Amino acid sequence: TIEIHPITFPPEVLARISPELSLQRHLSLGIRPCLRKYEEFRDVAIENNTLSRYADAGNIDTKNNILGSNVLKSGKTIVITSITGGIIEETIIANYASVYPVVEVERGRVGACTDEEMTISQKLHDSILHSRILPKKALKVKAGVRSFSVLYPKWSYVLYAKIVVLSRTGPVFDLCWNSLMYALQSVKLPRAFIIICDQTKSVPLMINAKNIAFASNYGIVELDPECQMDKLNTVLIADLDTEAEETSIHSTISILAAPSGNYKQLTLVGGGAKITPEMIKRSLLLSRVRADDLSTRFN
Amino acid sequence: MSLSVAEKSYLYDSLASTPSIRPDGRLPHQFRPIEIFTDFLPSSNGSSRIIASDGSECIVSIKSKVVDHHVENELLQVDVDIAGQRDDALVVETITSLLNKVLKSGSGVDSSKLQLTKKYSFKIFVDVLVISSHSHPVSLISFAIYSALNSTYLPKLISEELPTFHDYDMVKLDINPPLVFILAVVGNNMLLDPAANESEVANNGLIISWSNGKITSPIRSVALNDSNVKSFKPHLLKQGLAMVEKYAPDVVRSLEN
Amino acid sequence: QYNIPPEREVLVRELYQWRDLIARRDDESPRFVMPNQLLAALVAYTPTDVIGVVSLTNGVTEHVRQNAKLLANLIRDALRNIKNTNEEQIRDVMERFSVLCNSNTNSSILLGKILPREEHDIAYSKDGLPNKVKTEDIRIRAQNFKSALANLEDIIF
Amino acid sequence: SVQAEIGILDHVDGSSEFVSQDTKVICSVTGPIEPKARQELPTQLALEIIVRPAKGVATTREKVLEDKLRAVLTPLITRHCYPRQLCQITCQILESGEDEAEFSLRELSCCINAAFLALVDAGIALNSMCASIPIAIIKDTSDIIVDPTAEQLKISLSVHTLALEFVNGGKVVKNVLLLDSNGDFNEDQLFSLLELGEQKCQELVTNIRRIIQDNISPRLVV
Amino acid sequence: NFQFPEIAYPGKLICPQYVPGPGTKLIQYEHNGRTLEAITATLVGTVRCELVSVLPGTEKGRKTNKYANNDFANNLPKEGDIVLTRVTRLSLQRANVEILAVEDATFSVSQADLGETFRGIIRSQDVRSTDRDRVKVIECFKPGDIVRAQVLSLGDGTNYYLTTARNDLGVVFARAANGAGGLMYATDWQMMTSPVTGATEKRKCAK
Amino acid sequence: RLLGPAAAKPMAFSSEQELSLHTGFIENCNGSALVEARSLGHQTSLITAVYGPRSIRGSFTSQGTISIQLKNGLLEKYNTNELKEVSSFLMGIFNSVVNLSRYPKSGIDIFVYLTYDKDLTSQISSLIPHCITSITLALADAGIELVDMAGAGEANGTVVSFIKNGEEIVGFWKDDGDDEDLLECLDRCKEQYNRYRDLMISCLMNQ
Amino acid sequence: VITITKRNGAFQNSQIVTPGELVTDDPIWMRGHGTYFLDNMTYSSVAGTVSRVNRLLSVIPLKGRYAPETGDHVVGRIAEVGNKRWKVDIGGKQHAVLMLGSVNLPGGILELQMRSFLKEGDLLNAEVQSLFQDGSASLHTRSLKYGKLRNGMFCQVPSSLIVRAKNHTHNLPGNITVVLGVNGYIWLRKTSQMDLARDTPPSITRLEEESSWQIYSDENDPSISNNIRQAICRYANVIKALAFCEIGITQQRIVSAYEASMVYSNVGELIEKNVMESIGSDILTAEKMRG
Repeated sequence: TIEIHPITFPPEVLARISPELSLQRHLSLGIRPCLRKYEEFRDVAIENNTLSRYADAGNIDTKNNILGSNVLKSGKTIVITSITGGIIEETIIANYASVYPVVEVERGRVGACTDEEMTISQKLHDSILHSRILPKKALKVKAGVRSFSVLYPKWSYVLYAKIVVLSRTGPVFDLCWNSLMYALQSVKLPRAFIIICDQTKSVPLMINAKNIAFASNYGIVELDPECQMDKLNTVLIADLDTEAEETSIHSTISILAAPSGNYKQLTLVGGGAKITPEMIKRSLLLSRVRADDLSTRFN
Repeated sequence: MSLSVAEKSYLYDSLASTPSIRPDGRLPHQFRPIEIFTDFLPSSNGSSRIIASDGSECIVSIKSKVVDHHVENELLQVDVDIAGQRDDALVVETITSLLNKVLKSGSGVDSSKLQLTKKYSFKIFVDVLVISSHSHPVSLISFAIYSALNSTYLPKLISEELPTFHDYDMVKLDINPPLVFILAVVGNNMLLDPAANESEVANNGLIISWSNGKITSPIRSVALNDSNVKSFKPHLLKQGLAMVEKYAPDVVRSLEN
Repeated sequence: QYNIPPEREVLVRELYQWRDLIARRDDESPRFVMPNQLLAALVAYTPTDVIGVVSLTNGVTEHVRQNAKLLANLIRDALRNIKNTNEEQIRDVMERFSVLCNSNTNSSILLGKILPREEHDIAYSKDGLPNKVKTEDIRIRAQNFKSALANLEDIIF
Repeated sequence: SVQAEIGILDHVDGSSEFVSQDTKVICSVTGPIEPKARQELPTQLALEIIVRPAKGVATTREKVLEDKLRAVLTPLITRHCYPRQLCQITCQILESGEDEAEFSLRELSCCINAAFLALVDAGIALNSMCASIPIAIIKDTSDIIVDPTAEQLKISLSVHTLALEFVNGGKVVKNVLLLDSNGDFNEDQLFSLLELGEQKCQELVTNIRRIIQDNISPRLVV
Repeated sequence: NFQFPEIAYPGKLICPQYVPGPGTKLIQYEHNGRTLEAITATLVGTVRCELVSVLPGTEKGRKTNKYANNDFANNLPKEGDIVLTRVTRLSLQRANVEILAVEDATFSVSQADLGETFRGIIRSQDVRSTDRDRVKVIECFKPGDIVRAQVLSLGDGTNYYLTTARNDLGVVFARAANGAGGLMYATDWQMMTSPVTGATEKRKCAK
Repeated sequence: RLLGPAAAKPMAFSSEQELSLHTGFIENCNGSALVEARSLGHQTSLITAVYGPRSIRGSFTSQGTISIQLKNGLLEKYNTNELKEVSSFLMGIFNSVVNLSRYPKSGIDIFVYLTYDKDLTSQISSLIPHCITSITLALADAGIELVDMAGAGEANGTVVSFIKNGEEIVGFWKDDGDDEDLLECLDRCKEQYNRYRDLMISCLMNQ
Repeated sequence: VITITKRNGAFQNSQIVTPGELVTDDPIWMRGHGTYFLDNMTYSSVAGTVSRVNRLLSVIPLKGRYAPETGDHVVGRIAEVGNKRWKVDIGGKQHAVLMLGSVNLPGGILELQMRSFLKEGDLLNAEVQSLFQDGSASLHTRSLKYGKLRNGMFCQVPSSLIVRAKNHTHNLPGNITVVLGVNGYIWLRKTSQMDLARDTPPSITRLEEESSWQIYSDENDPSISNNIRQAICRYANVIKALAFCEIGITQQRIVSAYEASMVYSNVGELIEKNVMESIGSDILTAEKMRG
């Protein structure tokens, strides 16, 4: 009936003139534009207690304020998570606290905080409080009095956070969360006497290790017969990256998986393809293994 | 400023020659006539208004506050505000950070000349207001704060308790205020105090600070224009630097009068 | 106005000035003796013969008909005129270049070992263990995609 | 039982007011109208989603509230039939009905319903219908309950805000629009509430259809 | 004509006066003698002789195209170059586009969306080859279509002047209903049709 | 941006110069770098990114426009007034090194992130020679033309940047220090400029 | 040496009408500039003197800018390049427009590359052709005498200090040519080939002049005399000196103040305020009280 040859283009300009077309051509071969298969992730490399004052347990820093750090890198993205410390004087979810992050994604622009920088800062605060990581009983201060000679047996700790994402290539909501969970386990609360903090003495933070979790995003892509037919078949892509996937994929699943088959947060947006219960169970099981490898990656 | 490329090549060729012909004909060691008014703000301890030949006008006010010097680091804070420019502008914070170094408490000005009790001391607030400007005003503000500090009067101390001051008598502020000069290099000639058209076609600029009859620490070499930016021979760095050592006493003799 | 080649400017100059002299001679408007429509037609057809001016397809005026032999002789004068003008110490400065040329490792301190790390993709097995893929595995998939991209030359239904 | 009124504002194309328990949200839809330079889309319709809290200025808490509401309405509107156009969708939360600092699920559930209603009154091309409900579990009985009150949230372990999409007379569920959850849950409880949330939203659109018919029908041929 | 080292760094002298080119500049140096006009490389790469020019990147970086975003930013679309654009705005007498690539075949990806990207304008007088005075741009292009148009005069006050008055120029990639349909293919000279959806839309095809 | 409650108070506690050079590892910009210096009781670790060249819409300048910005990292947060002061000094230097006439009607944006500045015992004087060597590596990675390499050194507050094997000075910066220390401070940075100059080329030629 | 004037104690050192007062109640008058009619009575809108020329009643304000009139020889620099028109900065209340058809193009009838030979900031001289409804001036460069200025230096004087004469430009001794504009934009350049050969010394239907881009080139004259450049610097000071003493600028007063500068024999001593009041007084007293 019809026979017309199409127009060919090199793979370099295929992703520029149409990210949707370049994304469909990769899925016909079982590959992604990130040179990865369907359920393939990215390796990570972290460095805890590297930028903190307590980096060397024997030779403490003379002038430093950071309590803990974590330089996370997944693929070509770079995440730096430092944590500063404060203190406030005081006179079921209400028994827990959270963090105050300042996400600053560097994309080469100037101005106030981007809509992306302000959405990650609040989603991190909302996930820490609901997952129950920092109980309010762990923020209390056993404040003594020095006369020097300091002694130990109302004040409460205030913990800040500043995350600087570099070389962004996709949704970095999952990278900041995983980097924060690593940087949380490395901070130490300095002792305080009567209020002044101690120069060398520190106390490890009481983190609820039962409810710790890690992040992992997924995507549901709907194919098409015009790129290598009643109905069709949809595939699941793990860990979205590159401008091609983030723009075309309009159906994602980001979840926080904890050990012992527990979950802390789930977002189920089904704008693009239809999200069947098949891919719901697959994303949940694919995240439990992701949280087990991250929690047992270096520690 | 904004000129045409036709006249930019004319001023470039006339200032880079061996005679070093200046636009207005002044010698490389000469200056332009300046009017300076002092003591006109009763609500402030010191005050000065300076008017340049090209129309640049700047006002400086000086306030004082008793503060514990054992907990107050810097005792000389300079607040610069340029009309028509934002407070967070790039050209405003640079001079704000540069003047804080030429008038640093302890370096540019010794803190012993404004101490009271062994615990408390006077903090000098230098408020700068630039009404109009056509070139780099760091050299004009230095001339304004100079006449303002030398015309400043602070209350006399009466004498560990809280200090008390006299009602009528007020002591004079005996402080040696550093001076800032601007030098522009055109190819191989040095120009002391450039103009709006001289600094627009120049190759590079020099900022020298003068205090206590000598060249003090805070000096710079910022470019005066982004068009013609050229590197200079080190022999030009010491030429203009030693050139101000000969004519700056003639500036202070005419300024401290 | 009528898109006349600039090479024929010497022709329209002779006709415009002749149109003006005749208009002044008989006290007529220049368009009465020759409108702009007829002017562009005479410079395009270039009627060399006495008949080409009077038997024109668009029509002529009274002054053009009475002066048909004169105008047909002017274009012949301009045609032979527009055709008449168309025919008518290194080595002393090279050694200075070579004598001036005679005037001429820590892996990491803190973050130099984490940032310059190249891409590393991993795969999850059935039990749940990481499986790193080699840089050659992703290279096989790269050329396999570019070769299969320019091999589409037919579309069926 | 929830209350809802359509067409309450006089200077917007479409207005709505969704009331559930104690949460009250008034929405306003205006479009298609001329967009700005940075807003216009070459092919489809642009959306300007803005939500505002009851107390204080619009902080970063409401910024994630706009981004989640944006993901619910974007696939619901046929954007391609309004090229180079804009639609302003402003949600004003009169009463929170919960704790603003500790929770933010009931306001998202009311902003979704209020925005959909105002999109119907304004006459914008909608591919389907929408319904959103809040879901939480009490730590005592550990069972799933819909629209929990303010006192039931402080004792909850995990909260949920399920948004669905209904077609064919408000019966067939085309796709799950939004399911935002935060707390402590597992896979067994996920489908335990997802199945219960699908039948509670089915009676919601059935109640929404009855409301949006008692007010649009008198304005037409009547 | 090649005694110089292979690679070159910013500041390495090349050869005396030879003529300059891409990656060089006549800088007069002084070595206790008269100022000699020395051609100095100002790029990281290999030097090439024809005309002296210093091309950036290594031979592996040119074949692998490691300087993708660096190649398009350095090579601006000159006169007569044929480019690939994307329709952004449709006016009654013109069609604003956005330059996405350029060839010398091989291309170069543009800047990654946000503004500050090269844009052009296809005038109605240069849309078709026949009947250049009366055309209907609404029947020729739609927003979101990839159009292959050759540049013309460079009055680049803001946009570029393009043309499609040929057979190999026009819409090379489009979709039904401005991206809401299926991928369409160019059949006739002014008729585009999608196989699956079966719908037809009038374009300015290029085959 | 949360910042937490305003009722909280911050914590209050009562020869040889190692160098590390890197480049790339950034996909947003065209060219980047990373310099690290650990000597005596002070460490420096800053990242530089060059987002350019970007064509400016509606511009008609004869040459390029450089935009350098220093941003506070996470340790030893300087005052914002002094950050832009060094930036204006950095622009005054690179406006004579970068080939501005090659990129008309376009600007170049520089982003230097002083991530980890640490002291172990004006403090910004020691960081200036490390920022200059990080931008030159990033500008060369972005395919931008620079007239010879640019470096600097420290000599008790005095910071002097040289060029052309130290033959001509491009910039001069001095704070604190002493008096009459000029020729010795120049030669202390002249030999230090050459130490940073050839080390940048050794890192930019590796693979 | 520096001359610094100092003070201390203080911040600094016909019929006159004010805005809002009644100037006349006679309706038999023509309301002019600086005047608003109201209730059959005439009031003044500015502060100045009353002028009664014929039946035209107007008020001449004290500080008045340049009023562009038809047929004025002015000097201005290009502010911006628009669609086939260039806004030129003449110094008035608005920007004067310069249509593309008001200048001599070398190509002619044969091309939107207008910025090639005339960009922003370029200085030139022209004549006011007409005016707009809002008062904006329209310039034209349809003469060989009007062209792009070069081989000199630009200066500015108040507009109310330029006297209108026959020849707008004058040739001065020392191979210097002055260009006096009524707007206050003076151009001091070396004498060119045009200002030297013209300022000092029936079958014809006219023809069109063939002018190339030789007058639009930014390339200045290569070899300018060192003795001539020092004369231009001596002219720029005496012009700003007479403007400092509110003295009308004419060709006879420019060369008169030039001889007074030879007494000091240096081009640097003229920027002082004391020498300006003396040279300015040497002209008002030795010329107006002698002729």
